[PDB]
Amino acid sequence: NLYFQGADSCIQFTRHASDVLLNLNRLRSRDILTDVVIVVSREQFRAHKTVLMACSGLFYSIFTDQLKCNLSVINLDPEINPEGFCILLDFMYTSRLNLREGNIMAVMATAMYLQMEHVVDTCRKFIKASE
Amino acid sequence: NLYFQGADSCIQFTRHASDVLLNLNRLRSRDILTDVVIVVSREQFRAHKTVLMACSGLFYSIFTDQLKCNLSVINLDPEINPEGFCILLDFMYTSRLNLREGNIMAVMATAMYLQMEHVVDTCRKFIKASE
Ligand SMILES: C[C@H]1CCOc2c(c3cc(Nc4ccnc(Cl)c4C#N)ccc3n(C)c2=O)N1
Ligand SMILES: C[C@H]1CCOc2c(c3cc(Nc4ccnc(Cl)c4C#N)ccc3n(C)c2=O)N1
Repeated sequence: NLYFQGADSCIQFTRHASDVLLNLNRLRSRDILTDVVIVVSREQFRAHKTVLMACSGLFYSIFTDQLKCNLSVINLDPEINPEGFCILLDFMYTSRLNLREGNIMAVMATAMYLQMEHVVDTCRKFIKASE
Repeated sequence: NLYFQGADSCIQFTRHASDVLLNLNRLRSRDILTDVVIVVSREQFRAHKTVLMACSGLFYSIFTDQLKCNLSVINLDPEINPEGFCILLDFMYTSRLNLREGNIMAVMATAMYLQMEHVVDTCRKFIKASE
């Protein structure tokens, strides 16, 4: 079944949020309605500002600023690892975090900078299990 | 717990898609980064084009059209009921469909026009149960 009676006595669709996210990622792959390019060192990543703000405390602060909300290019701190950013941008659009021994430190540092706390907490838990 | 091992051996976050949708609806309530106004008769509804395209075959067609993708105002067919549109716009941003005996016919006609098939199918199932 695709729906259920929610706690508030309203009909709720089980797969709706994941289907919207799937379609937003499809728009990203096809470069449709993307309104910003995130520059990390020499790498560029096209995205939708609303998705970035919905997933990151840093992007939420930047795109609510009256002056920065209109910028089409956003440059991140040059210390940010582009692969770590790519993994997190993929996570924002998919709910899947490709965490590996070789990338976990850069993904954790990038999530700290981007203010994605649950991702930071998860990284710490996986690091603690290795020690 | 907030995560699990997905079928593809990747870490997946259970609440991520619903949390992104919750934040997109918060942006809509605060009128932040909304880039279109949908006009239905005398009523106006501000929204994010990406969310509309992700939820409707009609909006997906309109906003992928090279000429219409740039429009800041979109006028719907004057026969469309504004309450039916409002209920569906709320559903797009929340996963909850406020279906009632008094609105089900207008919600079904609006979902047919907007090309939201599962909503149409659900409306038909609820109508069939009343007859
Ligand atoms: C889905 C989740 C994934 C990553 O974890 C986090 C967020 C996360 C998101 C926001 N963004 C809003 C927070 C509150 N209200 C609004 Cl309208 C918006 C937006 N847009 C701010 C701060 C956030 N923080 C600290 C996170 O740790 N997003
Ligand atoms: C979440 C769900 C809610 C309502 O049910 C429907 C959609 C629905 C969505 C689209 N939109 C895309 C369909 C395929 N690919 C992309 Cl990139 C995009 C976008 N954006 C097209 C057609 C759609 N149809 C016929 C529906 O019945 N959305």
